[PDB]
Amino acid sequence: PHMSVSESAVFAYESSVHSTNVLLSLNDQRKKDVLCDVTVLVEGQRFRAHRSVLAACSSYFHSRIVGQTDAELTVTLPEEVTVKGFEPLIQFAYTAKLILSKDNVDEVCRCVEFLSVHNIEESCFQFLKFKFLDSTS
Amino acid sequence: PHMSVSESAVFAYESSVHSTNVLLSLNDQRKKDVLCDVTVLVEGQRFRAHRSVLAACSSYFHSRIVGQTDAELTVTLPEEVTVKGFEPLIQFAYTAKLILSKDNVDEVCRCVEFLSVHNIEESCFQFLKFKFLDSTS
Repeated sequence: PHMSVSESAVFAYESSVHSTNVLLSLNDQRKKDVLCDVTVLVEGQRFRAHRSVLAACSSYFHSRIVGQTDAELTVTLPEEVTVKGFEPLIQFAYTAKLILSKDNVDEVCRCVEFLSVHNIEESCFQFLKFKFLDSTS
Repeated sequence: PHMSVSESAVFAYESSVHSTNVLLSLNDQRKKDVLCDVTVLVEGQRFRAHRSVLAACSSYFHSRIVGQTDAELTVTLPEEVTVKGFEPLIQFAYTAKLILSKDNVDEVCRCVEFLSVHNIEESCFQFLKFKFLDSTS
């Protein structure tokens, strides 16, 4: 026949992969420009995104976004923000992974500070402790 | 002085908590009705959400949402969907945790199937193998 359990019992199911799947679906939506709702303009280049996600990940975006009413909102970032710095940064927001090398560490980390991208302040602090010189005592 | 690293080296940072934080920020946005963009109507009750998230988590929502143009989109679910079933279900989508007991298991799991809420089909299959009777041989 079947199995049974105490009448008052409560079942629970916690997925360890769900939140990551959701984030990756949003990243896929972002790369395809489907179901997005905001455009971020950096040096003439357009980055599509979800204002909800951007507000959640950056205090700067949060204040620029919250009371906005435009279905087709555009947020223009000043010169302090560059395509070279912002690119890997929005990629982090949507993938949880932040990549850096000699040529972008400074700009990527200046943007992190300038936009206050939460889960990354520390990392940048650590990466900025190095100089890409090539150990040759 | 400082530390250095090979000129060609590449730094990477993977956050294990970021995707969960993002999901919880979206859930907070959903409970407060701030930065949401879609309303789901179930038996006269309104559930605010992010169409991006709903499309990502449910095939049914995905087809009802994608080509929509309404900034203020409303998706009405038929009688098969009930507040008792849907409630813990949208909560799962936004928290990764699905709770169930004797009184909602059937409706919550009928909705999961009806809406095709990805990361939950199996769980429901397992929970439906039980009867809440109270083991008293």
